[PDB]
Amino acid sequence: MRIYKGVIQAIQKSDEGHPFRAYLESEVAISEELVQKYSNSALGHVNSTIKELRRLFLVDDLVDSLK
Repeated sequence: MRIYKGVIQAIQKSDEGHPFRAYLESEVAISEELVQKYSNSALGHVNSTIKELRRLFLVDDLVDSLK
């Protein structure tokens, strides 16, 4: 569950456009490990954002993005 605590990286990173809901979209394919995938798939975060965004809203899993 730490993911939620790990997501803080988004909240604290007020230098990244302070994105919260948009960050949640990516938390889905990351859900497994926040820091590991985050540091490793530094790239995947790019398309996943474009591909998953429109998709996330259709399924509305922003709240459940955490788990």
